[PDB]
Amino acid sequence: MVMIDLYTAATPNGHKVSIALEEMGLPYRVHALSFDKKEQKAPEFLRINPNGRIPAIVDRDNDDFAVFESGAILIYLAEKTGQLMPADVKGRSRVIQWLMFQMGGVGPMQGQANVFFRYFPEKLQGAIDRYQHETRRLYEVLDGRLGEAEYLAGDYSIADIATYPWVRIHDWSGVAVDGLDNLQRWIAAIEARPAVQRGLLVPR
Amino acid sequence: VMIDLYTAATPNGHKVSIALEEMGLPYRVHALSFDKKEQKAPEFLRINPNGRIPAIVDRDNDDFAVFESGAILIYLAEKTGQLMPADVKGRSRVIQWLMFQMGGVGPMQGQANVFFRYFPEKLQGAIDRYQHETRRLYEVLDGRLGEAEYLAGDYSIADIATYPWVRIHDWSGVAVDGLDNLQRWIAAIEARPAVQRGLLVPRR
Ligand SMILES: N[C@@H](CCC(=O)N[C@@H](CS)C(=O)NCC(=O)O)C(=O)O
Ligand SMILES: N[C@@H](CCC(=O)N[C@@H](CS)C(=O)NCC(=O)O)C(=O)O
Repeated sequence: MVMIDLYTAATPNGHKVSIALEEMGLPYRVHALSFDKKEQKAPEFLRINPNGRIPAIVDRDNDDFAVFESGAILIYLAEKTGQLMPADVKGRSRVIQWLMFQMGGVGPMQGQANVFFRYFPEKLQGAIDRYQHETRRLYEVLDGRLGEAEYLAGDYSIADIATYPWVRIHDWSGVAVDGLDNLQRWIAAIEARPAVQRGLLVPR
Repeated sequence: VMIDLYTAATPNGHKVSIALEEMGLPYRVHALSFDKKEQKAPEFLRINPNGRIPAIVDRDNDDFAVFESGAILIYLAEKTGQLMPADVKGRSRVIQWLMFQMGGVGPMQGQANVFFRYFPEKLQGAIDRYQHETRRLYEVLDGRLGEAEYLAGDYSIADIATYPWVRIHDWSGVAVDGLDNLQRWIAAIEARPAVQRGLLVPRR
């Protein structure tokens, strides 16, 4: 009955969802897409995510309902299981606020830092600085919030799960966390979770 | 009024003023002047630690603050029962297309604006990257809009999030030509009285 099909790859956005699945204890199976062979752009996959990116899930127990966008998947799974997002109005909204901060801010900006720092054909220092500086500013917003609360929305939630896999690779992006003591505490706490350790290994 | 709206005349601010106008919620406008750096003032950072607009304070809910346009939209829809279905699949479709906007259209078209209009040096590579990526996202929107009248089926907060960005495509240097479904959707939304009102907030 219960089964999530997960279409993913070893990237921060993929790890968001595998971490969530491991935390929640939901049965799932992994379809690891090869970017090398453009499998994320194949017609059969566009039927599931028209954007042709990972992650996406198909919920086999819900008439093979497709969900794309890591943040939407996290919300779907949290509502499905009642875990990792409070049911009350304020608690729920706080989670969604920090989740949106990740989806609109941390992920896209740090991703562009990766692009210009590591992947772009030509070296453009102006673009590199823009994104590394913007990522660092966002990290400072997180650090400030984590001075008032143990996790972003209070208790650990899908907002922390969305954000951690990006912060985790800050060195790859060329962004330092020096001086960010609250963020560092949070990094240490999350990386110690067994579900997080298991989720980071998917796909293998 | 029940809602205090902190905003400025940008696509992200227009998402929320459009939403409030569609829903018939009374609100008070606080137009922040970036010229005087009002969005970096400590009193505003208490509401949105990221120091950006839009943000709201819901007077009807113990002065609860909500930041991030996408989170504000979900909050308002849940408060009013408007512009997002109650059922599992219907709700999720809205959230998926909302996340597509928040993580994709907004950030990518915003970077196109930066390199095309605002960056201290002309970097044709960067301009091309974000204009091409924006066009690619528009084509995905166009495809979906062949399957349904609006992004999630019925008109919803997912359309309200996406329209203020598509509306300014020319500023970003990106064409909608050849995208007949997207063009149908642009025309249908621009014809809505509440959209016309929301786009005028705040006044000069
Ligand atoms: N906002 C989306 C972004 C997903 C995304 O950027 N996925 C990347 C890998 S981390 C991808 O599939 N890239 C392959 C491609 O664009 O061809 C989400 O969070 O799910
Ligand atoms: N993802 C955020 C983006 C907010 C955002 O970037 N707002 C801009 C105006 S559209 C802003 O406040 N910029 C002023 C600044 O960056 O200082 C949201 O949708 O609320």
